[PDB]
Amino acid sequence: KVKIAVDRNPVETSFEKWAKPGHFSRTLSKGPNTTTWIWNLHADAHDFDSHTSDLEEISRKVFSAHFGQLGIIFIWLSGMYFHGARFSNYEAWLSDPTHIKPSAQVVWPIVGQEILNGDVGGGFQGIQITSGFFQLWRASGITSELQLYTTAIGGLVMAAAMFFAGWFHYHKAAPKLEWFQNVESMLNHHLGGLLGLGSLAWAGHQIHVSLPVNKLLDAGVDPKEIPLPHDLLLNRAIMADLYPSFAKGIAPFFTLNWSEYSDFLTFKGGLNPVTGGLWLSDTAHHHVAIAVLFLVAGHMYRTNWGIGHSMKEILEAHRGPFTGEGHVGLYEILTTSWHAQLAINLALFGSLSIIVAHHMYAMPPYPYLATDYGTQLSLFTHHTWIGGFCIVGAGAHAAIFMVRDYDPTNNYNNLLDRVIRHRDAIISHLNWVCIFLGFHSFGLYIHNDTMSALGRPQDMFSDTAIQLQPVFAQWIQNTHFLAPQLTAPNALAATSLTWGGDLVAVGGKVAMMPISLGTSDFMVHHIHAFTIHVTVLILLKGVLFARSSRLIPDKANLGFRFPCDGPGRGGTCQVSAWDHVFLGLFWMYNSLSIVIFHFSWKMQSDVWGTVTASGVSHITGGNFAQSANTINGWLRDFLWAQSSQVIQSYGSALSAYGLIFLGAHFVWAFSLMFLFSGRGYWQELIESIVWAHNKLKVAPAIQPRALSITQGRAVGVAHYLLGGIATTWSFFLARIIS
Amino acid sequence: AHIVKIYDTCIGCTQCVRACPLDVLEMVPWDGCKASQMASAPRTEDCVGCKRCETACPTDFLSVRVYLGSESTRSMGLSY
Amino acid sequence: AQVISPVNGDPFVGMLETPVTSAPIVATYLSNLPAYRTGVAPVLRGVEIGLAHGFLLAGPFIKLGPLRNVTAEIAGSLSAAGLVLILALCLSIYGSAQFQSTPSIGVKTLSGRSVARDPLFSADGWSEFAAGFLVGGEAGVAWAYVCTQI
Amino acid sequence: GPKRGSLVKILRPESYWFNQVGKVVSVDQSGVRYPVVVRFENQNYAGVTTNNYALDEVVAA
Amino acid sequence: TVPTLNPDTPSPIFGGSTGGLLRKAQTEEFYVITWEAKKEQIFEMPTGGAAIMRQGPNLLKFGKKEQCLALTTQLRNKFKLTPCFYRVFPDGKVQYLHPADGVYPEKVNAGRVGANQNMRRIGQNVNPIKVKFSGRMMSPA
Amino acid sequence: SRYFDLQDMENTTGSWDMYGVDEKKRYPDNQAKFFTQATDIISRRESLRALVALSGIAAIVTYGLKAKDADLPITKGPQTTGENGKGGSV
Amino acid sequence: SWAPSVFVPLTGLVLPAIAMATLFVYIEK
Amino acid sequence: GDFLVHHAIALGLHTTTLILVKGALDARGSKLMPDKKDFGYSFPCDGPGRGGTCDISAYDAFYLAVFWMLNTI
Amino acid sequence: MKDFTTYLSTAPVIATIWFTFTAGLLIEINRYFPDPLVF
Ligand SMILES: CC1=C(C/C=C(\C)CCC[C@H](C)CCC[C@H](C)CCCC(C)C)C(=O)c2ccccc2C1=O
Ligand code: SF4
Ligand code: SF4
Repeated sequence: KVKIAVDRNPVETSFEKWAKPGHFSRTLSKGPNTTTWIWNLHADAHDFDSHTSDLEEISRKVFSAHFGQLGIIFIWLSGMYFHGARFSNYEAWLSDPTHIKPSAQVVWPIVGQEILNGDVGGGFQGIQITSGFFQLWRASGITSELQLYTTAIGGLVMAAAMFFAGWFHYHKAAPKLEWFQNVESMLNHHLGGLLGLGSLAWAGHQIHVSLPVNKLLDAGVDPKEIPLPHDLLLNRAIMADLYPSFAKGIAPFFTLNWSEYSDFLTFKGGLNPVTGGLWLSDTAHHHVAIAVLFLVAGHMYRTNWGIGHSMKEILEAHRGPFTGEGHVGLYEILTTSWHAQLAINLALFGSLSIIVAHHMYAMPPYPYLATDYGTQLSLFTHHTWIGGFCIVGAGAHAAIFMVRDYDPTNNYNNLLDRVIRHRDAIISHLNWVCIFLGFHSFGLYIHNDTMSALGRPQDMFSDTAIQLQPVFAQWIQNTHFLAPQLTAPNALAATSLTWGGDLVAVGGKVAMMPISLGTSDFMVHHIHAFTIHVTVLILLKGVLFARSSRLIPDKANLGFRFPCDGPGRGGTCQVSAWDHVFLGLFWMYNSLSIVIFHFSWKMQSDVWGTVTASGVSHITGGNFAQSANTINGWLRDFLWAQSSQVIQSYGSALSAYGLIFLGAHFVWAFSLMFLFSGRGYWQELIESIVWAHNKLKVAPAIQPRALSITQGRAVGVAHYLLGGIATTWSFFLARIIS
Repeated sequence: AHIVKIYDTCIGCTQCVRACPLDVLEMVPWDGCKASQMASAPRTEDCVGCKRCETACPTDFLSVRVYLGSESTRSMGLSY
Repeated sequence: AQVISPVNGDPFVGMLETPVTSAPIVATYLSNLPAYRTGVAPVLRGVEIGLAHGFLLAGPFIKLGPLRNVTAEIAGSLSAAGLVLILALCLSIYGSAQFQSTPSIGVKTLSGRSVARDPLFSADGWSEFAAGFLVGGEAGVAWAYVCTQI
Repeated sequence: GPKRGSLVKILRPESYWFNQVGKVVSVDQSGVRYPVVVRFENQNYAGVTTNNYALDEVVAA
Repeated sequence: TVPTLNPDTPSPIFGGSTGGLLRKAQTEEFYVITWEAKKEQIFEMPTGGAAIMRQGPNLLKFGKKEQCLALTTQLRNKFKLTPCFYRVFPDGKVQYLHPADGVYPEKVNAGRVGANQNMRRIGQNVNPIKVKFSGRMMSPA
Repeated sequence: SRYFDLQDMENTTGSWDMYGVDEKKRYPDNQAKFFTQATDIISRRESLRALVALSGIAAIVTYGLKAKDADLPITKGPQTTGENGKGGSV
Repeated sequence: SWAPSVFVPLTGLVLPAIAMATLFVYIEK
Repeated sequence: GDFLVHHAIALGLHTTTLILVKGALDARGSKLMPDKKDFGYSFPCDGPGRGGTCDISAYDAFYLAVFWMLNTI
Repeated sequence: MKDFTTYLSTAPVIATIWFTFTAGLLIEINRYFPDPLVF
């Protein structure tokens, strides 16, 4: 009987616990003796599982926490709109896209910062944005700032509502464990209402607002002169005139004469030649189909009527010879452990954000997106990152489940058991495959560097000398361009020009063109696949042995987060699952960093540039295929040559990127102090300094203590990532903008 | 193997025996302390040197000390 | 019935007997190979193993080498004859350290009866293998360039 | 031994509270060596607020 | 009082894991654990895996004494049982280990004289110039 | 159904020869005689460190010292006139 | 070309070959 | 430009000497570890207990001091 | 509100209500007295 279950007024709402830091744990509530206290209370702030054993209280905490998050995000979205309304060039940008640089930030005039307000066009002085909002706005049919203001105020209200919601569903009406466990209902409602009705109603916006307004703009008519989007609704005469099938109304819909809607619901593909973005008509039909798919999909699982599948039944059904009892027991786990769910969800979200980057790379869905190289590089790099992080996080929490929630006695599961029983083979094989991959990828580059140094170019791995052709990839590319003829007849052009031909260009710039694949590409992909396999090695090893190993059989009792178990057994540094996540972050950074470098060099050399007399001049003149085969080529043709614009960014609008360039190196290097050292030194240092304080009667009551080993590692990895990422960030953006 | 010693500052709170993963220490009667008992290390050939014992000691300064010494197959935590 | 089971009855031994490891076949093929045979003297095993690698090393140093674009197979010939002679140093030096007093193997069979111990591991054992790896290797190398060349 | 609750300086050099002040909790009247049980306001590294000391390793000041 | 006899009794249910024995058990010293489990209830394999206990006498096979004292403390704390455990050698000999004198080491038992027990404060150690020209260390004086 | 026996000291730990079948010689009468006699003088281990090392150096010092363009591009040498340096040098 | 044809490959291989050989036997035995 | 760099070098000097001198004087004993002299010049640590004792030995002090050598010169 | 004010007098809150003050002060003084290398 799936039903609404709630506790009434479980927690009073006075500031009695605000004024008591570390209320949430009996340990911290006692107060600080040492400075370590300060760290601990922030470390364990959101760690609800260690606070209480009650799954109810945890469950109430988690989403109210999520209502708070959503409030924050709305406020963030509110921000962008408002600035896009108040402090921007958008209207100027809604009249000559080609010759205005998108800007939605102004600096105040003090302290020389004025120079950051650069010559961005439309008679406006400011910071060029690379978020890609201006194109979203054109895609949504936004024409005037007023509209942006109104959207902003709405987001602020929504922020208020989400904050209210979060206080409410903890302090007045907190749902019961039973509630949260209605997985079938949750799944159905999220699939059908959220995604389904979401893309359906959106598709409503697209068919009634986006499509018409876009055609008039692409026609060239002044945006001020364009009819307002409500008058499109009440005067369909304008819609009839733009697409004829509106004359027949919703009659063709009910009568199944859908072919009459071929005016605005297309399958053409390729790019809109006047704008370098996907057809909005393709997108409208995309969302229409997707809405139906999700809507019917969201009616799979059993709720308050006999009809529908039960998750536990499907799970208990699915067993075979090699696995024994199979999926049995998994439902119960995945209805009692937030960690396990978090682990799943982070892996697939993360994977999703990376596929989003690519698919946005290959199929620019917004107007004048493709030709704003700054925006395109920013978005692909960004989304590639957040994915990166989320995937490592999936590994982290998987291990946390493995240590804190796994209990075979109470909640048995055999798939898991069988995995545990042969972990050694898995990890050893991953080890092997990784050494393989490392040698046969890096080794190729070292081989090339050596042959190139020894004067033997004919012996190199390159299109000229050695051929390592991506035959499969070329096949699939072959199949993709020929598909509109044979296997997808109703489709006019290809999904993407990076498979097909037809080089489409806007404003003298290349929007998209066929991407050639040679030996250099063979190289970098196998480097990737190496990096991913190593990251998986570290993280999987971390999760599978989180509980026990040959060295430390009782690791499970010691925790998820802990430094070591001493210098015994020869020495046991970095045994914990946390330490695996630790090292996993570095390799992830490594992998992701070569990807975006791959992306940037690839794009500037083989794709992007200007279009002259029946011909193309690329930004870096197709050096990739010949230069990216050696380490020296990256060192010189990518790093050294490209860093030019960042290193001389001084005295300009882009100088902030030079400052951040240096600052990010600083902070990166600064991490190494924490990573390379240990708190034994620091604590003795602190002993001497404390002496000095006491000598002058200026010693603190909160006894000054060096960071824990774990915190040293966390600070280390954090500053390492922030430094690295911020440096690449200042690099690309100054580079691609200039 | 590693050397493990117990000094006379021992209170005999027994945490160091109860903490050990390889059973090196034991409690013996004595005449020095309020608890009438003291810690002892008769099995140091099985000592790994992981220093849980030390971490467990309440005395100031610690009344167990582990001096990492000549290393043998057991002290190196080997199962292979 | 479970496809995968404990190791020869014992479930507390570091292994899992899959249809990959233990089966009607695999237990018959691996015993057919030179090294795993128990009853044979230590001379003939090393030759049957040693020869084989002389052909696995032979193909390689012909077509990928520096003189691949030309003395291409004379080049590839004695280079396969080399990893042979180094293995012989590796296997003679491997032997020099290990065996001081008597052999050391899992004495019994799967049936469990105390079968005679193999000379695979002994003082006079690895010598005739190290010899087999040489005479097999050096001669076995020659026949990948009496057939591809001469 | 010292009177209960008296402020006492530590003179054992290997202590975390060496040359520092503590209060006497109870001096055990027996044949024990370290009878003077002292408690301090500030903990050591090992999360301990209290220790045992001998009669020559305290000075009431 | 007498140390345990070393009989043949059946090990508890287990599909098998890779974490278990290797070459060390064959040519070095492996380890054996003994206890009387009341009912059939599941336990954590310290070398990885789920395994069901059987009623009556149960014995396990491990290659390190940590894998015993991780399990024993997991058998002693959770189920509240009491296991004995001892070594094995590859010529067929045994070394009785735990509990060595029937009593577990944490609570006091007569007839266990003190070993490696220094009878001074640690700061009353001599400086390591006064232990050169020897094979001695800093604590044993 | 008990894997715990002090008298059975080999079955206990699991030292089972996994695929070590005790079958007869499938190897031929004429051919096994060809390759016993042929590989019996090189048999001894002391003779290998005398043969393989010194005759192996005699294999490197033969095909190593034997000096023209025919086989390698260094004994070939410089076949063009010297290039001009940075500080007006030869 | 007389001297360095001999002394380079002997110092390159034949010195480390018997050094790695005779130092291995010193370690293990 | 000469002015700044010499003070950078002075930073180099004083800090490296801080590591080395501190390592020398606390080689014998500290409040965290009064009996350090019983262990000697290189040791991994003294365990994870009472806070954690990584890179506690004078050995490790010199190790840390090398990095500043390198940076300074 | 005895409780609410104790929270406002918490370390992280005071720091921020202190730094926005001594930041403004220094931005402010750099406005009406712009670009100093003396005084
Ligand atoms: C330097 C260093 C320290 C010592 C560094 C410390 C303790 C960092 C924290 C210092 C900051 C500055 C203290 C925070 C002070 C508060 C923010 C309040 C300041 C008051 C106002 C100015 C705001 C370690 O603890 C450590 C641990 C493990 C490995 C490496 C290292 C390491 O390298
Ligand atoms: S811990 Fe320190 S005190 Fe408690 S027993 Fe072991 S030694 Fe005596
Ligand atoms: S972490 Fe610091 S303490 Fe724990 S072991 Fe490694 S070094 Fe010794």
